[PDB]
Amino acid sequence: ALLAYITPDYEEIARVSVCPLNVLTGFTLFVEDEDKNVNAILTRSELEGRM
Amino acid sequence: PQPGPSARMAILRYHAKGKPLEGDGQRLLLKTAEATQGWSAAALANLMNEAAILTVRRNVPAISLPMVLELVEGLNWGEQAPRIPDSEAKDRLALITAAKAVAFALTPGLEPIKSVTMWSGRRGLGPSVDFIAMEDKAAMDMHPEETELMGWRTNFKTNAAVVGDEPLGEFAHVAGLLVPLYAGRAAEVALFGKDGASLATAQPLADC
Amino acid sequence: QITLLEKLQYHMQLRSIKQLNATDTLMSL
Repeated sequence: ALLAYITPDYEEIARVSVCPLNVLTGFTLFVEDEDKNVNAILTRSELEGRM
Repeated sequence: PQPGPSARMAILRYHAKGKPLEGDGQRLLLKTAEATQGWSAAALANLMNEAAILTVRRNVPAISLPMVLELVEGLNWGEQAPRIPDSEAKDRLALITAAKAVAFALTPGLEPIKSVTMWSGRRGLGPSVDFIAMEDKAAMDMHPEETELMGWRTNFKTNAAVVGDEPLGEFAHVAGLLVPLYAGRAAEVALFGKDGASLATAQPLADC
Repeated sequence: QITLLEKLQYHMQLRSIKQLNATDTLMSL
């Protein structure tokens, strides 16, 4: 979540759950926006930030 | 959908009217609702009916829990099946099952063992090591994924295996499963030799 | 592997037994 927050042009964090209802799982969600990228052009800086 | 646990309780409580239940009927309905998962309402009605059709040839004044579990096993597994006849190979199978059970109990990070049996029902099955189920994990309130929690838990004890302050990793936790699977072959090799190795202990080696 | 659907179903079955005796919005993820 910290690297997704400080990485530029990344998706906004929706919810960070660590064992939410005593279920052994953990996830960091992101909002699924329909604007911006979609599929137009994938910059190498964007791909490196995602990686 | 199929009746759940509470629906099972309601259906068995309704269909138990007019029948004599031995002792506290609430405990009997609790056990026969825990032990009839997946059953339909007509199946529960039949199981309740068939119990009262019994206690006539056997001349029992009331319906009891062992007989209820007998019909519960019967209506979904068929014949009660006979036990394995006594022989030297039967003693070897008992030794193999005992070694497998001992290594299962000595494996850190495993669920508690319910019962180890030599006699089972059905046709193609023999001795077995049955672990605790939901109806057992309920009473001793425990996480459903307690087996997954057994890696990082410290200073606990399950069966005959203790875990101290150092937790077991995922690698050591899953690699500890190889010893119960190898113990069946190891018992025969240690007690009899290479020629004592049999086909009884060959299936776990292929999953190791 | 055992999926989150199976894990939540397992949790639900345990809870249902705890309702039988002694008498959740994660599927999307």
